[PDB]
Amino acid sequence: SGFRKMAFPSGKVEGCMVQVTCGTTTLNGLWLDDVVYCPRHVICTSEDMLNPNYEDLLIRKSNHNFLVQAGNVQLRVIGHSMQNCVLKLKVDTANPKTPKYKFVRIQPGQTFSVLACYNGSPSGVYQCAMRPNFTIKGSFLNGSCGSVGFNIDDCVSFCYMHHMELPTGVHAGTDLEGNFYGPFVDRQTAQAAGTDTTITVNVLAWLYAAVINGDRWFLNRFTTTLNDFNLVAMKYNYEPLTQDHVDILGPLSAQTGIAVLDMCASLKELLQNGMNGRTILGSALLEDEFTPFDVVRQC
Amino acid sequence: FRKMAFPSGKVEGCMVQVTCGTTTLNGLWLDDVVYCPRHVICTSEDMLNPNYEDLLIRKSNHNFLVQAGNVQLRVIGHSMQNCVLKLKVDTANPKTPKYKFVRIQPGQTFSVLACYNGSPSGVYQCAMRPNFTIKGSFLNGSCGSVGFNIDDCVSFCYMHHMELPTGVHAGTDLEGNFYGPFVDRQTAQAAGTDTTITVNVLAWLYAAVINGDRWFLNRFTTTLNDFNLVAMKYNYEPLTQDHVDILGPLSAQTGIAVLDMCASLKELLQNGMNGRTILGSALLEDEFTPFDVVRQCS
Repeated sequence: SGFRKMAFPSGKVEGCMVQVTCGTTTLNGLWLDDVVYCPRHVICTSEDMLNPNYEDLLIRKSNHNFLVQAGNVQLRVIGHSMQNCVLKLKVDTANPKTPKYKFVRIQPGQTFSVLACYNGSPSGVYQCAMRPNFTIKGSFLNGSCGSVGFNIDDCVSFCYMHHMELPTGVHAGTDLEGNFYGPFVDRQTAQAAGTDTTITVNVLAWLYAAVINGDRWFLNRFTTTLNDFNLVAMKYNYEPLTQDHVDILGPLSAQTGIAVLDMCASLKELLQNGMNGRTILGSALLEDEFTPFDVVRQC
Repeated sequence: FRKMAFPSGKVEGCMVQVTCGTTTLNGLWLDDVVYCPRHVICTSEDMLNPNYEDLLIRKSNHNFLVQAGNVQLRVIGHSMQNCVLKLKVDTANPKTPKYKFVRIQPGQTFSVLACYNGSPSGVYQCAMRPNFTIKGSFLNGSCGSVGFNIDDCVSFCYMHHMELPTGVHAGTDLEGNFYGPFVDRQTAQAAGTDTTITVNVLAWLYAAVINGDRWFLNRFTTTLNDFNLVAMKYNYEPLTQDHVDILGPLSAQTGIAVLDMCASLKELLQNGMNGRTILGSALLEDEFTPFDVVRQCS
């Protein structure tokens, strides 16, 4: 009984966080080799944020307008450029703590750890999933912008950088090439996240993990078609299932005896009846932030 | 509002692998000592009725196999402090942080760095349950995994020893004293009835008010004695006058007295949540201490 939600160990990311200051604005940066990456809105005042002209603002800056601090060691900015929505500050010293790393763009439903930082100091770490509406439910107070998301495989894969907090409380950001996830923009305009839906393929991998661990109370004798299940799932604000999800679940339906569409019939019955005070793997709710990959490679 | 763990970088550098004969588990490498569960000197057939003090006489320095990644460490002496083995090695750990051994109390929170054969694999935040167990994720190979808080100073407070059949885990402080009535033997051991940490639930409801989620608030107040009557009916740790004092800063920031907030909680247990959520949860969280709420919010 128990499958807790673990984050990756953060040490390899900790020695890459720095502080970047421009004018009166200070946020977090990421120091890899001889480049500091950070959100480009660092060059904005609060006046500029309603309608920022980022090209106009950056042509007016010099290298000495950017103060970068790795603890007490000041770094000298030696050049700068803009890639999409991320600023890249070239510095005179390479980070001796640079891990083996990669940049990846993720899709909704994938999970990663976040190292939440304030003024270049790490303060905490948590595991989350990219929601289907391309937002993340996290705990980011003011000054966490530029905090990064990663997976570790010795090879650190950076997939996310925090830019913006949305009025509904959720957070929005880019990949490390500076491209926003979702329809969002780095302006203070009214930006509406879509409906957040449950990640169906993730609930199903978790229920497969349940039968392997020993829980079976939720199984039924029924099976369903993909089209019929998706018609019911819509009504509960669940993401529709595709044929690609079915094949990703296949080794789990091999370790167990339960066909995917059979599992889908049981999920349909949980949605309609509830839990009745019971639990599945110690949880009183249907969990959707465990991906098939994580489950397959931990059973 | 998420359950955040402390950054693990300063502890990662202290984890090593200890092998004695056929058993491999995790150790903690501080200055020139390796700390690990003393049951690493036992075979699977020695766990019935181990005589640790006679089994340790058998062994010599060369029976212990200590590994810090690729580097290999040499045991030059060994010793027992209660339930923890202390192996003296030949080289100091140059990554030793500023640290301290503390024993904590039930209801308090800390982070755990889960490890397998000396390699860190994950980190999570948990609370010591009132029955002295932790609900965690350790599989075989994670004995000697350590729990900590960060204040520049790392306070180490826990070391995993055993997994109980109900999926809960049990351990010692770094001085080898068990949390709870367990022994380091392979035998039937049961964890007591777990209770809900009421002061942590209160801290979390204060957090929900800070986030503007204020619907469970009512006009009523109760008394300490009346609340505990309802508390232990529903299996809630009794509330003490010191508990009221700890919640003081959250009572000033919000403007809602502890006994006032207690009347909310008392109504949430009897009447349920009326099919509504607090902080997106239909479930009352008890693994955020008061001081976590101050840390994460103000």
